[PDB]
Amino acid sequence: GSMNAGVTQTPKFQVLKTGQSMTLQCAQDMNHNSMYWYRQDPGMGLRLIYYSASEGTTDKGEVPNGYNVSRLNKREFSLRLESAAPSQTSVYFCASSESGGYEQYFGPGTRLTVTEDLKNVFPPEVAVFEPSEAEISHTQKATLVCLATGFYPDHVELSWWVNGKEVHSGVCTDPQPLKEQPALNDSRYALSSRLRVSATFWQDPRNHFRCQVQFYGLSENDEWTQDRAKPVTQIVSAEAWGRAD
Amino acid sequence: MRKEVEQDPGPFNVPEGATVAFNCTYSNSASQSFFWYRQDCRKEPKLLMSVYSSGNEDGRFTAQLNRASQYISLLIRDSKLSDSATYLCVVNMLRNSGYALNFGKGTSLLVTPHIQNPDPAVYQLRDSKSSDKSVCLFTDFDSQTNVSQSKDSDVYITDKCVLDMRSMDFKSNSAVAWSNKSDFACANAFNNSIIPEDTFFPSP
Amino acid sequence: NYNYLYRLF
Amino acid sequence: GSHSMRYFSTSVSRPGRGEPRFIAVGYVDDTQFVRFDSDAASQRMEPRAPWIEQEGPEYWDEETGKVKAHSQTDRENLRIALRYYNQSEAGSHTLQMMFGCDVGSDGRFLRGYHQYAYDGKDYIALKEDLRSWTAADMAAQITKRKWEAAHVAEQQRAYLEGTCVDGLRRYLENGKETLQRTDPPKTHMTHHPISDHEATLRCWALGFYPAEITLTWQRDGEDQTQDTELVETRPAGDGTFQKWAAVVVPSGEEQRYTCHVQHEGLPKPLTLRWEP
Amino acid sequence: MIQRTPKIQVYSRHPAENGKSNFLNCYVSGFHPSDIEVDLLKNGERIEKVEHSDLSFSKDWSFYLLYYTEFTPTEKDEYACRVNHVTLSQPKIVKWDRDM
Repeated sequence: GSMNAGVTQTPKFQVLKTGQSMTLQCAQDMNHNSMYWYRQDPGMGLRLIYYSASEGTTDKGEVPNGYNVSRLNKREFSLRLESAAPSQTSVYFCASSESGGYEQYFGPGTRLTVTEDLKNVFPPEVAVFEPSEAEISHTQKATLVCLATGFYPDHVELSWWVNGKEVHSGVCTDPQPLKEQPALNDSRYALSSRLRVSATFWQDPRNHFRCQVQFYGLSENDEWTQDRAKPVTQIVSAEAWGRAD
Repeated sequence: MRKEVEQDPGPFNVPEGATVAFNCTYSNSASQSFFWYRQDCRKEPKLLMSVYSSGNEDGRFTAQLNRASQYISLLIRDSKLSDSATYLCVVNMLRNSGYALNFGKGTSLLVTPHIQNPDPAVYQLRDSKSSDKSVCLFTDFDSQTNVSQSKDSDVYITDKCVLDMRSMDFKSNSAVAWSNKSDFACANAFNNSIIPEDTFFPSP
Repeated sequence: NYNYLYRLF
Repeated sequence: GSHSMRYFSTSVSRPGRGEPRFIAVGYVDDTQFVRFDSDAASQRMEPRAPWIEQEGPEYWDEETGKVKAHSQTDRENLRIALRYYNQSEAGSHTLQMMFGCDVGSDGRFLRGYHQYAYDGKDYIALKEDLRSWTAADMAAQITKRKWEAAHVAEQQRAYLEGTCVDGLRRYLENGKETLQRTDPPKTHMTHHPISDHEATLRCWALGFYPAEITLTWQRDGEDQTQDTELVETRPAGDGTFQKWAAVVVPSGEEQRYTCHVQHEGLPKPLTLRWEP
Repeated sequence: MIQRTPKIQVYSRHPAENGKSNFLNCYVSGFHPSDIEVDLLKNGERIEKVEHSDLSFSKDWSFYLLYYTEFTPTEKDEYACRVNHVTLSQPKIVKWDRDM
């Protein structure tokens, strides 16, 4: 079906010191006139920041404070945070439509997080937990569990790799990460996934498994003063071979 | 919260193959266009279909607009696990100067498969040589059974999860529980949720 | 009461 | 008596010296009440009849919003038009738009309207049934197919059978004093002697509302059209109308001529003669 | 763009009496496009403050306008209304015949 690749946002993930400025970008190849910058926060849904009905003009939406846009051209519409604030941590969606009031086509969206200090960023720790003996014997099936934990922000994608190719059948990953301290803001997050396979398959020691977790942290242009290793964007993974009876 | 588009939210658990009907109520009488949008968790909104007065059929999907009573309906026949997602009611109408699109908070659907041969069990998985965590797995349980968050902060229990071993055409519910906290045992965990009295509890 | 006109040729 | 409401837009491209000039005006029957001018200092829908001032700020805001938005919509169609017709960008062009509804004596929806005209020629139009369209040329055939697949007719049908009539009704009642009134024509007749055995008898009809009036010039119990000089009805500017039809008449035959004035505000059709 | 030539009628709001206040009306109709210059002359001199109606049209799509001004007609005074249009080679002047 329609890949709606017409609208393109960049970046997909960002993290910021409350002080820092930042600009999200958006582009529509569909030759629409009107482009929009939305902001989806849980329990309030989509709220419009700014929009641009024509190639030349822009106007404020429901919440344009801390934000400024510029419709540089027919195709491009930039959202700019002059001085980030914890408050501005949301998911940001951009979208275009033929003209105002027409069905809107949306970009993939961009996950942005603002923190009093970058020292609060941590990459995930991925560990794999091998099937239960109890399980393989009762059900003739082995469930592997993968635990990505202590990561901040919650910017992660988690894949399962069986013998060098990514799998999707037998997998089920949490739809959403967990606040380890739901009370505290700046709480680190935790993800959990499970791959399941026929016991026969898992007992075969030629079969190799990896839980891969992409993380979106800092870039070497950013500054790190903490003794800990700089929490840059990276793929943490855990590994496991088959083991027979 | 003040909203020109109101949509009863809250998960709507419905069995697979079952019919689901959703409704949305718009205030502003001067609404001109009407739409349904499907948004998958952690993803972007996609136009599902525009809703017209004359009626709009599209196979499984059917949707009407009642200008008179100011409500729109979406109805999904033979619901499928695949169409588990949040449905957003969207109406355009004159904001300031310029016709604009108002989005509902959205109602979230959860289609669930009926487990032919359930086998409620709570297994304890082998430790990662370098992780101090007891990790608990509750699987193969009746789709009706629903897990509840832990009383202890130190115990982390992840919600239910439907996986499909398409290879052998088998589907299984599963929920995972991990703590490092002493006094945490697999039999212990999930006692905070109402689990089948049948649940199998071995000592590996 | 003016019309809610927004469509393009 | 059947009443009607019409709004009339007028977009004019002035290339290389600003966005087109957009001038929309609304009438109930033959009385105008609002207007909007893309260039005037208000940048708001301004009242014109005494009675529409009655409307609250909500009305003015929403009305201003609708018409401003229309102004954009047509400013863009003015561009779309050029492409569809392979015309130059340096030429000045005119996109007039009209929409409205009729109400019966009862106040029931009688008939709706919606039609566009590029450079003073039927472009597209909504049919009597408010369900299909009538496109002028191969150009509008494009816009037609666009609007068919968007169910635009339905959208408009909803406005016409709804908001449009609701407003027409409210207005007729709000300004009942003015709009349902029927000013009768204050008719006289004067002598204009010309050359020999000839004169001009000008049948006057002054300060009447509405503008629907018919003048007949009958001599000797016989209707005469050949020597009749009837000007198209004209405004007074005070909210009334005017019309005159003269006849060239032979010297002494003045008392043999009668003028027949029919109007809604009269009990019965009037008859006039030369009164020396 | 296919053009159309304006019709002119000059007259007063009420039948004219020398010394009695009145309003001077020039009414252009059936013309296209919208752009039109229109002045009111007190014996070939442009009148300072003259108002105009809101640009509106007929089923013909032909535009119409009323230009008007508060005045007091006199026996000697001869008023006219000067119209310039694209369609016109040079302005068309139309004097107020107080019997027309």
